[PDB]
Amino acid sequence: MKKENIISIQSQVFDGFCGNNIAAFVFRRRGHIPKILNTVQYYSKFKHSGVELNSQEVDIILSEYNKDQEFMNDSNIYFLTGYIKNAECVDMVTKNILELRRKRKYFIENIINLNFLWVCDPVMGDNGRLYVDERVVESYKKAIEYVDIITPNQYETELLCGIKINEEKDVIKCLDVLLHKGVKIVIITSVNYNFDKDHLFLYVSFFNNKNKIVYFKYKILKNCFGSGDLFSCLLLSFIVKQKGNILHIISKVLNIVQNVIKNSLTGLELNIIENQDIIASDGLLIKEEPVF
Amino acid sequence: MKKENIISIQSQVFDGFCGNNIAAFVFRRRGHIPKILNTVQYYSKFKHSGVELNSQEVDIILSEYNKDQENDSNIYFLTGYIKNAECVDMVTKNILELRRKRKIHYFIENIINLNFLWVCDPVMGDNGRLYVDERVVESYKKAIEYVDIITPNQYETELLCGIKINEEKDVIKCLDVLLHKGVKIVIITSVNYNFDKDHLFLYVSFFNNKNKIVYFKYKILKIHFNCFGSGDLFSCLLLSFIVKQKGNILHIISKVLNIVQNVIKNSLTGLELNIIENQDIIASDDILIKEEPVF
Ligand SMILES: Nc1ncnc2c1ncn2[C@@H]1O[C@H](COP(=O)(O)OP(=O)(O)NP(=O)(O)O)[C@@H](O)[C@H]1O
Ligand SMILES: Nc1ncnc2c1ncn2[C@@H]1O[C@H](COP(=O)(O)OP(=O)(O)NP(=O)(O)O)[C@@H](O)[C@H]1O
Ligand SMILES: Cc1ncc(CO)c(C=O)c1O
Ligand SMILES: Cc1ncc(CO)c(C=O)c1O
Ligand SMILES: [Mg+2]
Ligand SMILES: [Mg+2]
Ligand SMILES: [Mg+2]
Repeated sequence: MKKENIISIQSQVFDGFCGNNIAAFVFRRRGHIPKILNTVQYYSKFKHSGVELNSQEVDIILSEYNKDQEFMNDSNIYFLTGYIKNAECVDMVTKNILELRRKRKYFIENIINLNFLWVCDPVMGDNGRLYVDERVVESYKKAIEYVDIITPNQYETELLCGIKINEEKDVIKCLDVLLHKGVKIVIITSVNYNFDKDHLFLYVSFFNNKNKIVYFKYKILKNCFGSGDLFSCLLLSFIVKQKGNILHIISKVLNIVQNVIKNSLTGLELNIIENQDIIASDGLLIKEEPVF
Repeated sequence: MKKENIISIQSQVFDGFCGNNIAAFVFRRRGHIPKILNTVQYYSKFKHSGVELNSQEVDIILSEYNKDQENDSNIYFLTGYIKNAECVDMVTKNILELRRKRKIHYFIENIINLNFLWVCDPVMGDNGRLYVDERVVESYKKAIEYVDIITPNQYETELLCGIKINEEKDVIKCLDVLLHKGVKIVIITSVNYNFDKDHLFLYVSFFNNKNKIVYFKYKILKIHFNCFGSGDLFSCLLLSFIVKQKGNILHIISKVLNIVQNVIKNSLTGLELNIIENQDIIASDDILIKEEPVF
């Protein structure tokens, strides 16, 4: 039984739930022992007072991890990246993940390689507001080539694709550009259409075991931030442990997010702690809808 | 019922369990929602590669927190690993500002003030050696009078009091000193006597509801393992039981200790405590270690 290594490289906040405040606890609560790298430490998602890791500090932590991993070819390495605020750090994270892969080189374990995965949540913005540089945007575009699974929201997809999304045809072309860049699975977590405001759509795409590409929509009804962060870390925990069919995994993840969402209306944050037994669950639905 | 605020000011590591990697999860898994300020981000307890907040960056976080409370909520500080003396003073200054801004100053409710606690775990060293900036020892001595509950190991007790502990009478002098400097509850988490090599002793002291000092000890069979952080586990569990469970503090200390011993017993394998695998016992509310008086 190869040894599980999950490395989660994201934001941390003094007050609230986002980046690694969600992911570190969801992982641990589900039986995992994640390595944690905090890219920033902010007062809260709203007051970005605090401290950022510069690229050299990222490289010092990550290089030490590559030192322990060299010659130690007995483990499955799983990177989950989210909020990185400057493109040098994004470049440095990418180089370090890349240098690890070079040393150690619809079921999810034949779409991608469970010995080594990079799951990139490309936290750049939402709904017209942008948290990073146009430099960070081009850094992810250079990194997509090396990413196993990318989980942008709709806005972030527009940024990496250079394509505004107004109807489903734009989504398909968007899924297409990211896939031909080398990403193995695209999930666009939420796309909202002008003509259906009560609902939002999650799309997922990938080549099948016959070199043919496949699309699926998930229709969900509607906000508190951090749903995307919950979604991503929940996705890796299902993939690496349960394994099996990705489209089943996604429904199961959606089952948990919705059920936590249902309790975080009385506030502004998600109720990560009040619903921790839900977060630790099986995911028991919204069934895939194929797209052409 | 008032809003609970727990603020854990400790270290963070990339790999392994110490400081806030323990306390955040312990707190969260027990249904609290700690605020979290990582004082350092190191690769591991043994590889202090990484970044350390300076005292201005500590003051940025905590002063923003003080602004949002200048109310109707109980405030519980837990401080642990802090490498830098000026960062220790800035934590002290800010905790005191919060005390100043609200005119602040065996059932635990009658021993301490559950409106506002500073539980100071003054991490400085162990087994004869020191692991902090050396001026940090002076900075924790400045803080003693301001601290409600202080939980040093033996060596840190010796540092704060200026005397070496070789016999029980030395433990009592140390408990007497720290209590008379104004701490409400002193807990020396382990003492190793050159004459009882198979056991560890934990001591607790305080003034009871009659303004008489009492001293209790817990005799722990020394399990011979290779992992640290049980002190961090001890202190966050202590706070959690104090603010949720309340009641008899000596009971609270027996329960914490049992949980700690059980985690250690399922962590004889490796070099880190097996927090995750033993998270369920950690979540709990088998008593092998029990208090005895010392007089
Ligand atoms: N109003 C809503 N009601 C219920 N579920 C929702 C709602 N909005 C989002 N979700 C769920 O939350 C998931 C995350 O969607 P999304 O809004 O793209 O995350 P995000 O936070 O914007 N991405 P990021 O912050 O960059 O990591 C979706 O896949 C839905 O399952
Ligand atoms: N070898 C051991 N056998 C049994 N219990 C132990 C052992 N070491 C520690 N403990 C328990 O853990 C508690 C905390 O240990 P202690 O060594 O006093 O904390 P610390 O030294 O500040 N932190 P650490 O770095 O983990 O040693 C003690 O009070 C005991 O309950
Ligand atoms: C600090 C920080 N980290 C992560 C996210 C993504 O939810 C956000 C924005 O929602 C954020 O502000
Ligand atoms: C960073 C850090 N945090 C906590 C501790 C002790 O639990 C140590 C001691 O080894 C440490 O180095
Ligand atoms: Mg946690
Ligand atoms: Mg997303
Ligand atoms: Mg301690």
